[PDB]
Amino acid sequence: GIQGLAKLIADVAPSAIRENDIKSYFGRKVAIDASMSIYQFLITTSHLMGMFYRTIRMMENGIKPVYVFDGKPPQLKSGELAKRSETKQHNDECKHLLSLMGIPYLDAPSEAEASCAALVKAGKVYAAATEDMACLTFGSPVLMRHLTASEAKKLPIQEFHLSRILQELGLNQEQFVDLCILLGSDYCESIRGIGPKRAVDLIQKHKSIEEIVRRLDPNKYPVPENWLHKEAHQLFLEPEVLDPESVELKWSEPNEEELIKFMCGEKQFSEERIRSGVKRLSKSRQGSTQGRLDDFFKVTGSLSSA
Amino acid sequence: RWLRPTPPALDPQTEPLIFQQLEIDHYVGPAQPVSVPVLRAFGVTDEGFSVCCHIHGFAPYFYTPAPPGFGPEHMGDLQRELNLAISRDSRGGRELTGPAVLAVELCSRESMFGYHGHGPSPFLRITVALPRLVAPARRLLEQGIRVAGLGTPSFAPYEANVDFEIRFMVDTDIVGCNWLELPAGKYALRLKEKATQCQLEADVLWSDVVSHPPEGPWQRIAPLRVLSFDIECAGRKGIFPEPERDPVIQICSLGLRWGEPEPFLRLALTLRPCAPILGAKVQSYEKEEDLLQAWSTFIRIMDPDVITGYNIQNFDLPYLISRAQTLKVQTFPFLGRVAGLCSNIRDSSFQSKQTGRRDTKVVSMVGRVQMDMLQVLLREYKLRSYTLNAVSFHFLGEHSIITDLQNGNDQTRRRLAVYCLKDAYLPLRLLERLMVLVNAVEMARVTGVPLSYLLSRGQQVKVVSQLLRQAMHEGLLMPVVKSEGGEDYTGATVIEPLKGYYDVPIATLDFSSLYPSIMMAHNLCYTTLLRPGTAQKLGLTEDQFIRTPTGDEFVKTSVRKGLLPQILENLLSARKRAKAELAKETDPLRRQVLDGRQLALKVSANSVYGFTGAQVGKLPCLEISQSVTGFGRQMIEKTKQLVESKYTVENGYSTSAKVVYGDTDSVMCRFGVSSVAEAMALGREAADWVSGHFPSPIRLEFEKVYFPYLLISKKRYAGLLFSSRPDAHDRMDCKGLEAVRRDNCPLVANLVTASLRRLLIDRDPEGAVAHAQDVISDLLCNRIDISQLVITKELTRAASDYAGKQAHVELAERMRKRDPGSAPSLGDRVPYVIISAAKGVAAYMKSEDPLFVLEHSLPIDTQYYLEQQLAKPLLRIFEPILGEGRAEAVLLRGDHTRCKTVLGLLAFAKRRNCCIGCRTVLSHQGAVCEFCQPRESELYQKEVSHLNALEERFSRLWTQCQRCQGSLHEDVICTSRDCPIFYMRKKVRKDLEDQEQLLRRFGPPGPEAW
Amino acid sequence: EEAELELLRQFDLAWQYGPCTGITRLQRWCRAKQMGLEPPPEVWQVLKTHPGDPRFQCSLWHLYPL
DNA sequence: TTAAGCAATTCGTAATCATGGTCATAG
DNA sequence: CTATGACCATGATTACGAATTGC
Ligand SMILES: Cc1cn([C@H]2C[C@H](O)[C@@H](COP(=O)(O)OP(=O)(O)OP(=O)(O)O)O2)c(=O)[nH]c1=O
Ligand code: SF4
Ligand SMILES: [Zn+2]
Repeated sequence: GIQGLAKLIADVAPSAIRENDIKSYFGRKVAIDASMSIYQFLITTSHLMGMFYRTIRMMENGIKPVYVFDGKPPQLKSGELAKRSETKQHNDECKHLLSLMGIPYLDAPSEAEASCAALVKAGKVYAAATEDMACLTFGSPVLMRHLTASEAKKLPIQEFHLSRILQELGLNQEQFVDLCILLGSDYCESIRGIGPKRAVDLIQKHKSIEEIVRRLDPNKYPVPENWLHKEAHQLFLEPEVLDPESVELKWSEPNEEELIKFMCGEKQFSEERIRSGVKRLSKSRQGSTQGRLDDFFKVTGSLSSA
Repeated sequence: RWLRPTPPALDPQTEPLIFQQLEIDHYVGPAQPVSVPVLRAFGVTDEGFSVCCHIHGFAPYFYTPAPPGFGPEHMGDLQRELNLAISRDSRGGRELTGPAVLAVELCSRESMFGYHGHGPSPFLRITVALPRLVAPARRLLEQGIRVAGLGTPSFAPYEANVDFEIRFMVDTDIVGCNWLELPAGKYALRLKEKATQCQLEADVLWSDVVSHPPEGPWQRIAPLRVLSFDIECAGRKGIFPEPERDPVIQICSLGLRWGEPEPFLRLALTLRPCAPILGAKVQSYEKEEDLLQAWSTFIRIMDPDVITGYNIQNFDLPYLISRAQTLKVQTFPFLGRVAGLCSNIRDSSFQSKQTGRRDTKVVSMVGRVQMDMLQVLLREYKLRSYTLNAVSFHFLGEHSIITDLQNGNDQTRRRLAVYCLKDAYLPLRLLERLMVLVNAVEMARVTGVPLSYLLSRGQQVKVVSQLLRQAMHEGLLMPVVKSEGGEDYTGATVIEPLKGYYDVPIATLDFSSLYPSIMMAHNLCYTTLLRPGTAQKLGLTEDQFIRTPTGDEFVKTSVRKGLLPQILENLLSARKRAKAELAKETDPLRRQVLDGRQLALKVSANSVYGFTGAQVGKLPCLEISQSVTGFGRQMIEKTKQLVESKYTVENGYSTSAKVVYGDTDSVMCRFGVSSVAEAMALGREAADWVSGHFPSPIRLEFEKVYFPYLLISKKRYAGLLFSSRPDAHDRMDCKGLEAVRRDNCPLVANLVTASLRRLLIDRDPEGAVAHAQDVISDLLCNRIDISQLVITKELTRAASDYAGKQAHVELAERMRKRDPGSAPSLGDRVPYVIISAAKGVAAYMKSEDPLFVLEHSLPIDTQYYLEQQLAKPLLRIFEPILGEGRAEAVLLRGDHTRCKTVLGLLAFAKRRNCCIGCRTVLSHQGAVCEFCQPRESELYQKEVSHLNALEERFSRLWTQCQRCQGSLHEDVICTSRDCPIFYMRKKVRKDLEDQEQLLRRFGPPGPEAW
Repeated sequence: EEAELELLRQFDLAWQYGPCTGITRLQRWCRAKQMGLEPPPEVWQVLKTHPGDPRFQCSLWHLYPL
């Protein structure tokens, strides 16, 4: 994702970040990045064990998950780097443990994270859950971090509100995009010049890198080699994502046998547990609850003390 | 002052050099022979000349596997790995490495971790020019580009990235404080025009040296030169000294050659004219610039090997350096051996779970070695106060006044100089008496690390060093595994007690060197750990591998020998030799310092095992740790089953024994007989019997017989110690109890020791009750010294003490009005006492400095000390001998004695007089009441035997200060807060002041103007 | 003043008049005069042109819990 | 770039929960 | 002028962190 972003925010607009408890998310439908998720568990039954437990915990608290997979990757920086020099096995093994638990899944046209955002900004889901701030760049209004952490690591989930970020940094999404790029995008090389906090300011009185470059120009702050500061700025805007409305996710009922006969058996693992597990998942069948006033009254604005 | 002897007639084409090294050094150098890093080695001859040695031609390297492609087996791609990529996009990959002679080498070696086979594999050896280029190369070969003609596709990991001087010493087999020899015709003295200041300066190539292993005649120590010094400064009132306002007024120095029982140099440099002292030289200057210059010239000319002192690092040297910077003296900070180098102050921190965390400054001296004795005490010893007075009493037996002893006359300055010289002499006596330096030299010879690493580092560099030195002899390379982070594993078992008081003898049987012998006798190592698959599909289980209780499989010794068995066997023989030497001493303090030496070698052997389980470290293998503690648990439950099962009533013996306790290495079995001879005989039979069920060196041994015994909880017991029978008894044992911890008052620890003395030696509970009653009564009647009331606690890292409010943290962070420049820092101990107030929610609001409650006279909370400090340890100890009528017996022995208590607006007194007989306030000054007037001769008789006993206590104390001071004709000035003498000599003046005025109520016994 | 406060501080540390940190200043001046060691007639002539001030008529360390 | 391990007991502070003495007002 | 429970105030129980010692 984007480099030093979380810190930048934390350090200049903490009002857009909250440290809530996993419980407060009861009734929320969230878009997850299966790829990264599946990875997190590894770093070989883990790609599914965590894909198991965690999703149970996410269910137990009322959170309704929708795992997402990536399709045909695009032009990522280090991505096509070895190309300057010239599997899905344990991946789909998950796209199974899911529907066998009654948990949705979607094949993103490319980068899931972008798709996740795609959803979130369509009311189809609450927030996007990844570890990479990218989602924010892609225009996602709400991003939840740590929702896939171990039951142990007592880390609370970290929420981020794009519309609050944009608020403080006084800059449109696009204007925010350039910031992420100059902050350290994983799509193109940043500019050795500007610093985390520095990069902000420039963007603040130069609503684009295109204007930031022509300004500072000495050989004291040179602009990258093959700088695609453009191509990127585009992706973060109009990515490749499956239409939101295209489908309706529906959490089904877990199939104890069919699944336990494809887990503790075919993949060998303590039966007693994966049984009480499927049991618990079956219990926590729901989440949505208590409405907000927003849900019925338009927000007037803000009264500020004299 | 005195110079070294003159090097006469050394001719290099016929004569060799034989000298003993102290310090090594790295140096990046010009003047190459026609590599750039050249090595320095400083040392002394077998006579006393100083030798610098310049060593040439050595360069760092490491290893990396050759990847299986067409590249690194083809010489074109080897030299192309040496060759740089000339493209524009390789500026991140051939600049910071660039044109360096990394080179290409092919060698056949193996990796350490695991057991794959007896067969090696090709590795690449990569040299580098400079030691400060292995870090960017590591940042450019792993995450940098390795697209170079498709020879080495990313990634191949780096193996054996170690330190430069350690790699040199592992290469040539040179250890700390070693004998080094330059043969004839190999070295050139006048090839090096003199850039350092030593006498002999050689200039040798790195393959010419000969290292002598210290053993036989090569086990000596050369005559080194040791200096100690101390300084004085003149401050303001209240204000702690500051290097920009307070001059340095006296420097005092002591110097000796090592091996001679007295010093040879004794110098004192003052800043006003002074008076002569017999045994020392005295020079005087009218300005401080001359004083600092004179000290720098003396320290160049005497040229010492070692510099010691007490708190010289964190106070003395940076004060001198800052004071020389302020007064514009350019030539001061050149104290080292290299002629063109100035010194600088630099911060450093150390932290571990074994010693805690400490933050120190360091000052640079090349060639010379520093030994602050404060840091040696703080690292090895666990004491109550770490002041020079407290450790000098514990081991031997002993600011604003100084500013007017210096602004006065010259006999006052002579008194100041004698005081400063005694201060500068005490750490030498401590260094030679405690066997510090001999043990440091033996530690550096057994481990193979230099002499500066035993004051800066921990226990990892030594086990890394020994493992590398054992790894070069079979051809293995070490890997780099790093993980954050694994989980914990299960530690040691404790057996459930049968709590109480025993009066029939219990015999203790334990295993000696338990974990190193587990690691030895079941062939456990990194290099023989069998992975779960590589046994398959071979089926040979019997006598080729074994299985552990955690679950691993480990190869038998008929295939491999591990590396950790051999390192452990060397350390075990060194400790056995130290104990064999300790078995022939008669002096007690010498016996305990040889016990300290053997304790240090046992700690080293156990830290070898603790290296394996440290998941934050350099090479962890938690499988091994789990196998160790599983074997421990299995063997101790085997011991308990066997001991309780064999000696029984049906098996011809007297009584079936029953184990009362066991804690992971020991077993305390209760046999039944009450004769110590028969218990000793059966216990020795049991130890020697049970030991024959194991491999070797596993052995159980008899150790003691306790008679009687007192078991309170887990890790809390006490008893009386028998070594032989006609050696009747040795001492008590107090494991864990309130007499060995330092979190309490001296009053409580003394009461616990005296109660166990009266209760275990004389077996009289009535004297014990009367003793505890007198202690509580004298507490409530306000006749207990405030030495017995001082509590000390350690001020650790500041965030854990941010997390929850404590008493000592509150006292420390609250500064004083007098001095915001002397206050507790991180790592030290804060002393305090608890005063009485009405804020019962917080015991952190009632704490005060002992000197502040001394000078400002605040009262003491006797109820806090009665119910919170004293009462509950006593209810631990006194209950198990009796019932709960014993709680009522001591709370009733309190109750007969609790009814006897002694007692802005305080200035507006009325001072009502009172009758001495029946306490009735009344008008007039006469002592007796009108109803109690007849019984007046008896009431005068009473209380003059109290004045008589206060008079006898005044005189024994105020003349003891005269003998501790030295003089009988001049004033005492000693406000030593660690002496009971101080502030016990202050209260008897007031007791006598009060008791003398109570007897003047009665008239005078005669006239006085006749 | 400020020159009279160093004369008394110099009289208080001269060893040929006695070991005096328990008593007053004028008592030590008269003790030396009785034995007639050599008291000088200037440490008297500032203890007469003052009243009972505790920074003239007291020894140097009359604080200081020794 | 730098650091040997685990088991167990004790004490203090803030927070959680139980219970009585006043009191305030409806009968 | 007199019952009733709501309200303030003070004491008993639990939880967890810090310190220190035994293997
Ligand atoms: C003291 C100590 C013990 N232990 C472990 C290892 C030991 O094998 C086990 C026994 O503790 P100890 O009895 O204290 O030490 P020891 O048995 O090895 O040597 P000796 O009998 O001669 O005194 O406890 C450690 O791991 N680290 C330590 O610091
Ligand atoms: S008070 Fe007296 S006995 Fe105590 S240390 Fe000082 S001089 Fe010695
Ligand atoms: Zn009377």
